[PDB]
Amino acid sequence: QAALYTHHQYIAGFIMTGAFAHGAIFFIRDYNPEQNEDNVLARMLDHKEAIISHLSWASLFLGFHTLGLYVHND
Amino acid sequence: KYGDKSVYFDLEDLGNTTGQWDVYGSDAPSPYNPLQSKFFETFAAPFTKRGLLLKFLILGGGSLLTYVSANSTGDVLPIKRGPQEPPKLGPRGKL
Amino acid sequence: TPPQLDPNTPSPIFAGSTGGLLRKAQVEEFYVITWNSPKEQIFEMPTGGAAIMREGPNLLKLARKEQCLALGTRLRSKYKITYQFYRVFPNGEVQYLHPKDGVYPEKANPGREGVGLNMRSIGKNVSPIEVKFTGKQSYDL
Amino acid sequence: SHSVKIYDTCIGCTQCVRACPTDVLEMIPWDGCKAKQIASAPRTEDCVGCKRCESACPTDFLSVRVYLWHETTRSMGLAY
Amino acid sequence: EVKILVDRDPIKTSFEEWAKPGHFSRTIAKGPDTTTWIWNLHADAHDFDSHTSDLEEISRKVFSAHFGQLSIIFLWLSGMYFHGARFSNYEAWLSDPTHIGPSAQVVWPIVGQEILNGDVGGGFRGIQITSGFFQIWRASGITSELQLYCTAIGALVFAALMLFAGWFHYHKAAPKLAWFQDVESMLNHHLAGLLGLGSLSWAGHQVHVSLPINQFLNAGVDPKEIPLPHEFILNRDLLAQLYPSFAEGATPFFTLNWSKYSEFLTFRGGLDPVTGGLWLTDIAHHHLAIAILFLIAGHMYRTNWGIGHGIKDILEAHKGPFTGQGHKGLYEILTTSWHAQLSLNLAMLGSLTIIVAHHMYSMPPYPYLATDYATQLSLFTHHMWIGGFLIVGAAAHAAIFMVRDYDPTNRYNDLLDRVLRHRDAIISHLNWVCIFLGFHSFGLYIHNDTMSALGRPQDMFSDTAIQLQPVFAQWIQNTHALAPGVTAPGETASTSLTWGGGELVAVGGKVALLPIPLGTADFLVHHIHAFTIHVTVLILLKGVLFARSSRLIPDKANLGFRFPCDGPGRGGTCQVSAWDHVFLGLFWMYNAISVVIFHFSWKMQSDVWGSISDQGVVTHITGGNFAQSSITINGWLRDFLWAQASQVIQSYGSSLSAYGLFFLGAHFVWAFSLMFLFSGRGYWQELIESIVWAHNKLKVAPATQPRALSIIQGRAVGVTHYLLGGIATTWAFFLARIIAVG
Amino acid sequence: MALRFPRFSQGLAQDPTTRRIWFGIATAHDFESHDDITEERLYQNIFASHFGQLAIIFLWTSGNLFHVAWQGNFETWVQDPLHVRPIAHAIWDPHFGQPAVEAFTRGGALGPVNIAYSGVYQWWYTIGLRTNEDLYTGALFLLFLSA
Amino acid sequence: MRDLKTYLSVAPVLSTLWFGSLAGLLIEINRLFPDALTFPFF
Amino acid sequence: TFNNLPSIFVPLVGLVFPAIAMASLFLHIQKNK
Ligand code: CLA
Ligand code: CLA
Ligand code: CLA
Ligand code: CLA
Ligand code: CLA
Ligand code: CLA
Ligand SMILES: CC1=C(/C=C/C(C)=C/C=C/C(C)=C/C=C/C=C(C)/C=C/C=C(C)/C=C/C2=C(C)CCCC2(C)C)C(C)(C)CCC1
Ligand SMILES: CC1=C(/C=C/C(C)=C/C=C/C(C)=C/C=C/C=C(C)/C=C/C=C(C)/C=C/C2=C(C)CCCC2(C)C)C(C)(C)CCC1
Ligand SMILES: CC1=C(C/C=C(\C)CCC[C@H](C)CCC[C@H](C)CCCC(C)C)C(=O)c2ccccc2C1=O
Repeated sequence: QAALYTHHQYIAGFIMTGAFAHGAIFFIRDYNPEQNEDNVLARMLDHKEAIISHLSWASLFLGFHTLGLYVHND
Repeated sequence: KYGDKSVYFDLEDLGNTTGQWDVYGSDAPSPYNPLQSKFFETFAAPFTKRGLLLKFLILGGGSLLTYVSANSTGDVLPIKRGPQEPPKLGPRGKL
Repeated sequence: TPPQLDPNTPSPIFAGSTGGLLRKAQVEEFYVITWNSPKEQIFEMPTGGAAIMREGPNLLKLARKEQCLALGTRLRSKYKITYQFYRVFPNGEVQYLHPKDGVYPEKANPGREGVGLNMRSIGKNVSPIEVKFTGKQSYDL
Repeated sequence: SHSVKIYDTCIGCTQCVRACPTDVLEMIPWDGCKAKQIASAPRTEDCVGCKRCESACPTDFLSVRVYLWHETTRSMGLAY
Repeated sequence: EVKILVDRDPIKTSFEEWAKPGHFSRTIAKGPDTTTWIWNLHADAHDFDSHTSDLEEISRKVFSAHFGQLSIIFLWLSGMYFHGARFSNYEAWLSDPTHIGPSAQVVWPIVGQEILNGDVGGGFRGIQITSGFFQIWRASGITSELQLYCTAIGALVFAALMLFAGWFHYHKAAPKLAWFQDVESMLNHHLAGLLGLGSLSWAGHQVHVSLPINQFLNAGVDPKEIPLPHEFILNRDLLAQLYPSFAEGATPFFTLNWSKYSEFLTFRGGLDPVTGGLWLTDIAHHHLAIAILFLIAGHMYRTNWGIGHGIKDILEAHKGPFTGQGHKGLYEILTTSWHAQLSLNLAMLGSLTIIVAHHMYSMPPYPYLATDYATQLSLFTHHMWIGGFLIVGAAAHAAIFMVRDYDPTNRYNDLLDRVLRHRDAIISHLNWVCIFLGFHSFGLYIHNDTMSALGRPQDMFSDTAIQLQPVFAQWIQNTHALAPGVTAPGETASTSLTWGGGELVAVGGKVALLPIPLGTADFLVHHIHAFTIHVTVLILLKGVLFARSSRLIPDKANLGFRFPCDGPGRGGTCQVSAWDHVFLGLFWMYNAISVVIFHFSWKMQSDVWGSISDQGVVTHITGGNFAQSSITINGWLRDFLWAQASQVIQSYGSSLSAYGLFFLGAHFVWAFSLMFLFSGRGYWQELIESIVWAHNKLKVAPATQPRALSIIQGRAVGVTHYLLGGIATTWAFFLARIIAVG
Repeated sequence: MALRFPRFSQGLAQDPTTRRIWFGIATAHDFESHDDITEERLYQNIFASHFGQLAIIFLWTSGNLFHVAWQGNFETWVQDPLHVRPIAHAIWDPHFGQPAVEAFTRGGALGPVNIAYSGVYQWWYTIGLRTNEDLYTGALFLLFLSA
Repeated sequence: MRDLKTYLSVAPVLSTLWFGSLAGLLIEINRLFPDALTFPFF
Repeated sequence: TFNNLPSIFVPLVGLVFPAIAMASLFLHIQKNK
């Protein structure tokens, strides 16, 4: 059970990393902004700073507080 | 003129300027006895053909390796001996 | 302008280093720089060490263009002399390389043409989807 | 070898050429700027790719622009 | 001639330059356009060769900076002596220096940290220190907190004195270049006066203070009813009863009848059995003889009169069999480059620090130092790290000399030119011997791991297997065990007992340096040490030699000593600078010194440190497992890292909880460094520009524009946190283990 | 298309350095960036590559089945499953010492063996597949599917 | 004192003063109210 | 001879096939049409 859970979770993390890497490769190689003007996909790049900054808020909050509580308990 | 005083760019003698010198290549004649040389020239000629040497070395090394491993008794290497001991039970009975 | 026709001029006084022409000269192109030094003086050559260039014409054979042009910029900025280097293939055909018009490339000499030049801002390049499945890239239209 | 394409936002400051350690670039006459000159790139086959040309380009982003491409012995900075 | 050569009031003392920050340069004395301005302010803060391009102002700056450093060291010494005075169990340690942990730090009871005040012993709750300061104070015959308090006030006085001296020698009356450039006088004074009279006066202290008080303490005396040192000076009957050689006076000295002075200046080799340190009679004779030696050595160079030597006159007249025509121009580069001198001095000072570690573990000079295993481990570990760091700084400053302060036109040297010419042969053969050493040491370890894992211990490299015995070091041990009988008959016992013999100087239930054996594992790990040292030398010497030019970048001296790269061209030039080479040599110095201190701690805990029984058999800490487990990396992982790091995880609760905590946090910061070394500035600048968008959307945009760290600064932060976390992990591990077992 | 080993890319084939080898290994499956590429040929290479991957998947499963059928104690495992160790495959390592042969002999095997921590024993036993001939048949069928 | 108040106004000097005061505040609070895990004052 | 088959194939795949593949792919690496 441990080998299987570890296997499929590391495989899943890698597959997820690849999903995102291929989304990046799509945005570079295959994305045509003039074909998809103002649609639901170009609106990602319209406000990408908000997404990136609020992910940078959530991760920063989680790390600050998770590590603070873990270190408090240490 | 490459042999002038501090001239090292003779354009027609571009082997001396590029450094195409044989640092240690001696053109001195055959030092071995010619009969020993003839013996080695006749007895090693079968290995001269490269395309027939690569194939020969592959199908001879693999043959000797898969043979000497097969007929290796349980005194050279212990993997072909076996356990030679009662197998012990694992944790939790055996699991 | 006509090139300067590299002669068999002398070389600097150098005791030899491990920074010379190993095999990129035997089978590939190597380079050669010529500079007229008004006086004999010491200079840090780009292959490591320190050579003494002679008065009048000097000639130094180097392994790549960056050595030649680094030495040339140090000469033109520190000793204020006029350098010009070549490229000599192992069969001959010495190629005149550095100025290419007599005047240094920072000066806008007429005659030299516009090659590698896009008449657009840098962000008006089309996307890779436009040039996909084509031998051209997004910076060659 | 490499592909050093330049763009018309160049102002003719002659710093990309004064930084180039391989003489890839050279100023030509032009009529698109106050300085009346622009930086061509004939000797792209001599380009190592060091991007000193675009670490000295005083534009909003860049005018000279090095696109790394097929690497030859001249572009791999090889003295051997 | 060597004049005084100073000038009055070169720089006006004022807080105007305190106000404007980054005043000291052109590109920093404008204000922050970005946040890189702050980092470049601190980075170029002490780069005096960048601020002002003349050796006069540079030399004044470094002179007064050395005064500030001396003020800091005196302030730190005042702190240690004072914490030993008012916040210590020094009296209780003097009464029983075998069961009372040296403690000179007490914490404040605020958030539960009061449990760090441990039962060290002596009616005192505090932190067991490991600086060995108590051992120094017993070697000085202190025996009172009043004396520690007054020397703390004296060290504060000297800190104020050095601070005033720096202020005076920069702002009020500063020397000029004719004062620093003369070095015959500097050497003559630093030899005869600093090191000569320094050792002379320390020998005077020892002859007049340390020897009598330590003989009293060894005989058994409560430190309260012990006579003071000035009573030994004044009351001649007292010191004469201690040593009757004093009864005759200095007519033994001035009539050269020194044979009767052999009651207190003995050559008694070996360790003091009563206390485990060296013989303080031997140490007093040592410092006296060293004083005579350096005093006659400091009269070698010509300063102002006719007699002496010129260092120029020596170096320019030193012909020999191998490139002796050179050595001309070295007086020029060393008297016109502070970076050359800094490199050379850092190399030799760090090597001396390593020599210091190696000679303090083995010839413990202070009483009750060898049996405070925390003191021995901490001292060896410390001075090893300091030596490695100082050698890596020697690299950095050799490189900075090679880039900036190197002109073949004016300041030419034949030897340095000959080294730069064949530098590729140097680095090629050093790369080869590094590969050879990596193989025939670490691959021996891997062979041992494979064979022990394949169930073939007969095929390992061990004493019970294929033996790789250190015949040469074993022969040296055999000689030095027999040296004092034939070669050095003045010594009754060997210089050390690590060689051999029936000598085991236990002071209590503790060993203190029995003879260290040398087996196959010691061969293996000594070749690992030669390996790591050679790779560090490879990286550092390579950065030094290729600081200027190479086959890749022939104009690197125009790019600087400390630049990231010359772009992705030529395949890539990412860490081509000499700064990047010292940055990598730091990692390799870390690997080297870490395996050195691992060898030290395990070898001593397995073969030396332990308890001694009433039957006469020694029980070591780990139990002699170095010859069988330290041949495999699994044994270092199991019998050393996993086994000895049990006290640092059971540390929680008892005083050592901080060492437990500083374990994990150190484990963190090391890993925190990996955020910097692995990554690059571009990703972080783009993340920062997204966050800057998030800040512009709330009118909280800063004016100091947020920029990701410089590439070189990312590498610096990375190697900094890496060394800090790894070294603090090892420090927590070492101190918790050795304070919880010995 | 090109001359040297990266036949799919004449930019790495015209690279004198060792970077040719590495980058021709790495960029081998990046069909979108190859020379003389079309969307048609890209899609067809992707389809054939998917077929190759399915073939390798069925071959790897056939190998699992064969090495549990040949070298596994699966017929003994289906009797007392929760007290008999699975066996992934045998081991013939000529570097093994005799203690390592004594140690790696598990599960009631004729020699040294590896313990199947993958769960193929439990899964195969749950879906039927009782005797070793069933696993042999499955390995034959998955070789057929690979072909 | 002129230009000393500008130095003490600088970010690190001001940060160490602010955080020394703040840390002393927290330290003395934890002396006064040690071992706190709830806010029971409402 | 079925306990002898590992002795046949483990060298033939692990020593012989790697030599074959390394030689063939080194020739393919250095070929020039
Ligand atoms: C232990 C190692 C470690 C730690 C702590 C972090 C921490 C972080 N990484 Mg990761 N990272 C690491 C290793 C690590 N990384 C490695 C090895 C890599 C591979 C290169 C990366 C690659 C990486 C990327 C690519 C990204 C991150 C991001 C982040 C941030 C995530 C948000 C978060 O949790 O912030 C909460 C804060 C922390 C966890 C910081 C811990 C320190 C404490 C809380 C601060 C106070 C300490 C103390 C009082 C200061 C005094 C000391 C001194 C002044 C004397 C955070 C700074 C992301 C990011 O920055 O965006 C937000 C991001 O995009 N990291
Ligand atoms: C209070 C008296 C005083 C005053 C007003 C000045 C004023 C001045 N000095 Mg002088 N100086 C003094 C004392 C003084 N100095 C002393 C005592 C020394 C001996 C160390 C020097 C040595 C000295 C040198 C060598 C130089 C100056 C320079 C200067 C000018 C620039 C000051 C500046 O920006 O740095 C302000 C900097 C600070 C306030 C930092 C203080 C650093 C101290 C010494 C060390 C503290 C380290 C600390 C213990 C460790 C860090 C711990 C931390 C991590 C918690 C200015 C005219 C410079 C100059 O004019 O040249 C252009 C110059 O090069 N001073
Ligand atoms: C025999 C006299 C003598 C002595 C004892 C020293 C001692 C020292 N010098 Mg040297 N020096 C001398 C002569 C002397 N010097 C001469 C003649 C010159 C000119 C050529 C120099 C030029 C010189 C430079 C350029 C530098 C030193 C430095 C140092 C210090 C190195 C740090 C150290 O080892 O700390 C050991 C610490 C101590 C022994 C504590 C010192 C306490 C006493 C009070 C000072 C030593 C006496 C001193 C010469 C002052 C005399 C009285 C004064 C009022 C005039 C050390 C204190 C370096 C340094 O640290 O900068 C400050 C440094 O940069 N000196
Ligand atoms: C006698 C000792 C000595 C002396 C006088 C110098 C002097 C100098 N060094 Mg050298 N150096 C030394 C030892 C020494 N170094 C050692 C031992 C090393 C090896 C690590 C180096 C490595 C080194 C490099 C690699 C570089 C220098 C540079 C410099 C110059 C500028 C330094 C500066 O402004 O930073 C001012 C001070 C700082 C920025 C502070 C540094 C902070 C340290 C690294 C953090 C560690 C502190 C602590 C242990 C960690 C806990 C802290 C806590 C608060 C959490 C200056 C000439 C630089 C130079 O000349 O380049 C042009 C340069 O690039 N040095
Ligand atoms: C464990 C991690 C690790 C390992 C193994 C290496 C290995 C090496 N480093 Mg690196 N390095 C590392 C981490 C590591 N490094 C890190 C983290 C840094 C951070 C800065 C560096 C920085 C660095 C620099 C800056 C330098 C090195 C150098 C070296 C080499 C010196 C030793 C050598 O060649 O001897 C022989 C090889 C070894 C000891 C490596 C282990 C191999 C073992 C012995 C067994 C081999 C088995 C055999 C070949 C069978 C293979 C299997 C078969 C199927 C083919 C070697 C390639 C130096 C170098 O390349 O020049 C000499 C150098 O200058 N390293
Ligand atoms: C982020 C994670 C995190 C969290 C949530 C906590 C939470 C806590 N920690 Mg832990 N801790 C952490 C990280 C964390 N810590 C880390 C990283 C460390 C290692 C550095 C520690 C180390 C540590 C120790 C060693 C101790 C704690 C303690 C505490 C408690 C604090 C009690 C206290 O003094 O506050 C009291 C409240 C204040 C100080 C705030 C006062 C603010 C001022 C006065 C203004 C408020 C009034 C204002 C004007 C408004 C009034 C309203 C109106 C009238 C205007 C609390 C449960 C202590 C404790 O009791 O243990 C449980 C304790 O001993 N922590
Ligand atoms: C509770 C529950 C429920 C519900 C749930 C839900 C509703 C969930 C959801 C979930 C979700 C919602 C999830 C998600 C996931 C996601 C992911 C995982 C993503 C990813 C992404 C990516 C990877 C990307 C890529 C890309 C890019 C980058 C760009 C371009 C495009 C693309 C897309 C390609 C119910 C009742 C029913 C049941 C029970 C439980
Ligand atoms: C610990 C410490 C301290 C203190 C210390 C001390 C206290 C010291 C002292 C010192 C001293 C107290 C010294 C002295 C010296 C002396 C000398 C060095 C001498 C010499 C002599 C001589 C050389 C002689 C000669 C002669 C003779 C022989 C006889 C007659 C004649 C004549 C004179 C010529 C302090 C606080 C700082 C702090 C820190 C630490
Ligand atoms: C994490 C990281 C960063 C981001 C690191 C940041 C930008 C530096 C850390 C700056 C601190 C957090 C700034 C805040 C300190 C200020 C003085 C503000 C004090 C006020 C309160 C916060 C107390 C890089 O820029 C980088 C660059 C090159 C290689 C690797 C990396 C890298 O790993």
